[PDB]
Amino acid sequence: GSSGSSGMANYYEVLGVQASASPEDIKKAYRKLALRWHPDKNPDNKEEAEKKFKLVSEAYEVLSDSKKRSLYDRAGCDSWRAGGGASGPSSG
Repeated sequence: GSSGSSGMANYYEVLGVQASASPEDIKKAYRKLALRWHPDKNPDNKEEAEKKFKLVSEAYEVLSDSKKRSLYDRAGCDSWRAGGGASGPSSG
């Protein structure tokens, strides 16, 4: 028994594209990816592939969308901790 996992996986990485990528590239890439990381296509390891299948699909949407993509981007590398840049607290 053990607690669930957070993930710590970069959507862009999973798919294999850049942030400045087009909304068409990600789509075409995903589709093909799904089959590539497909469990049925991989006899040796079925489960291992399955997981990837869900990821390639999950991210595909996260980016495909404008809100999800922007939200994920604005966040940055780390998601748990946002405030991690140039220290300079100022109010007015």
